[PDB]
Amino acid sequence: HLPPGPRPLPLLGNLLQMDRGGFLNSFMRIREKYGDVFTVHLGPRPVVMLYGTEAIREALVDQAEAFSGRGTIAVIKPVIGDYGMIFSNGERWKVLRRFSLATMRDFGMGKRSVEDRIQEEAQCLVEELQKSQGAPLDPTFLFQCITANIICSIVFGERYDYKDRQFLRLLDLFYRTFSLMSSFSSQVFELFSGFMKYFPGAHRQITRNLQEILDYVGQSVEKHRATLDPSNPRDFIDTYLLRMEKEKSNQHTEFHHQNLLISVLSLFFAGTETTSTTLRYGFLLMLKYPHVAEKVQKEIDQVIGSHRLPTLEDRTKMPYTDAVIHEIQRFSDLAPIGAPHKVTKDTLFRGYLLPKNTEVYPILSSALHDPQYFEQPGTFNPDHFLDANGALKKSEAFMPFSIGKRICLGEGIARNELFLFFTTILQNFSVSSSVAPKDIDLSPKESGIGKVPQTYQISFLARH
Ligand code: HEM
Ligand SMILES: OC[C@H]1O[C@@](CO)(O[C@H]2O[C@H](CO)[C@@H](O)[C@H](O)[C@H]2O)[C@@H](O)[C@@H]1O
Ligand SMILES: Clc1ccc(-c2cnc[nH]2)cc1
Ligand SMILES: Clc1ccc(-c2cnc[nH]2)cc1
Repeated sequence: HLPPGPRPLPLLGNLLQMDRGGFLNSFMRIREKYGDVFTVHLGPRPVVMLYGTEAIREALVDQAEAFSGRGTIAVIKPVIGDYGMIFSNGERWKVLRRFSLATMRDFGMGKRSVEDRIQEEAQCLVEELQKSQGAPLDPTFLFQCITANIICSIVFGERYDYKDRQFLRLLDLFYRTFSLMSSFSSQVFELFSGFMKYFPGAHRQITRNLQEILDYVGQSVEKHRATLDPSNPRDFIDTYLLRMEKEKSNQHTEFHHQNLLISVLSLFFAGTETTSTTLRYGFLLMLKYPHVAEKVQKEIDQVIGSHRLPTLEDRTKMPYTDAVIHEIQRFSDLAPIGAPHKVTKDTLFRGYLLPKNTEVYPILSSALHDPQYFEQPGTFNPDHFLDANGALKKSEAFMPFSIGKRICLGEGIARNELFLFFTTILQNFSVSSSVAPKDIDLSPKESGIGKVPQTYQISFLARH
């Protein structure tokens, strides 16, 4: 009945078939033995893994509803639980995703206003790197600044200065937490939290970090109440507050205080740590393959020039840069073991019966590195997204934002951020570092529920 897999042991589950290389390396080895759809017991819990573009789509697209449930990540479950639009299920999920989409669009998502804020934020970024004057720097903080300011403007109603001390702290917390979430420790914790939770570990520092961020969120929510004008909501929080007051009538409403706190935390995270991390890998990749960079700048020069601000319309006439960004996303592989799903009802899949609430991991990494769709999946090559004519070549295998009903809410804003921030930085600068291109290390610094590049230093030099 469940998909096949290695026989589990009492207590240990399938620990014996696990690998110290982490979940992804482990699952890859079990797949060779049991095929594309198989079962691994994480501690006592059966989890169905789905490998390859075809298996992943057959589930998340062809039985979209059955595979639309949300599973759990043990290490963020203490603080986050199943509140907000991301880790919720059923009517709460349906209500909060719809609410969040509608609301983000009211404050600009997919419209000229957010396009302008990204342009404005890029211009702030260029001015800051000119002040550095060649000098090598670690771009982690700035890449976080520029992406967080876009979501902050939609959620908190403001952007923050690059030297704001409380902004620095929050971004430090986000970076450290995403890495901690991605560490070998969190994976071991996913197996054995019932036992490990009593002891020191990554899981504890993650609860503390998330709680410190949640304090800031609480502060911001209170201050939103004080200045709340019911006929001009400035942002996501106000809009939520207004709906909250209106629905105090219903006792089973989803719009309560906890869903607000966690809704904001969810959006704040992931708007600080996703596009930001992708970008950071992008320029490490630009350091390793400078010929790719030059070919991007040459296309910038032809389509845009060296002075006007890039626009989203410019991307449609820039297939090569677009392909490069696709390839940066395919390679950097932000969410490898995907994100935990589960089936909402008893489900028949490839002759298997998955009982209701069975966890399901769509191994997105196996789609992004699918050999039937990409000639050399382990290598960074823009040609994976170019056809013979040099036009942008789409791929069903390209699912860095996943697919189906749970598909990333921020896909649009993330694609637009990546294009505008990437294309604007290379318009004004070229990049270099002490480290020889052949010595550039592309192995992840942490690989787990997220993928994080190695730390590096980089120089932004004006190009005459
Ligand atoms: C490169 C940037 C991003 C990537 C690669 C990305 C990727 C993903 C992935 C893989 C998921 C899980 C989908 C699944 O469960 O199957 C997800 C979910 C989600 N993302 Fe993103 N995301 C990115 C940026 C953002 C941004 C900027 C936002 C909002 C500002 C955002 C909001 C969300 C939300 C709300 C969900 C949960 C969707 C749901 O459960 O309905 N993400 N994202
Ligand atoms: O990047 C391709 C990948 O993204 C998705 C969902 O984000 O694109 C959706 O919109 C596409 C644009 O045409 C459609 O082709 C695609 O069918 C649609 O689902 C995935 O679907 C697609 O694999
Ligand atoms: Cl706690 C948390 C919240 C959101 C994400 C996310 C959404 N889309 C991409 N990453 C990751 C982790
Ligand atoms: Cl529900 C969920 C969980 C994790 C992520 C993620 C992994 N890596 C980055 N973001 C996204 C969505």
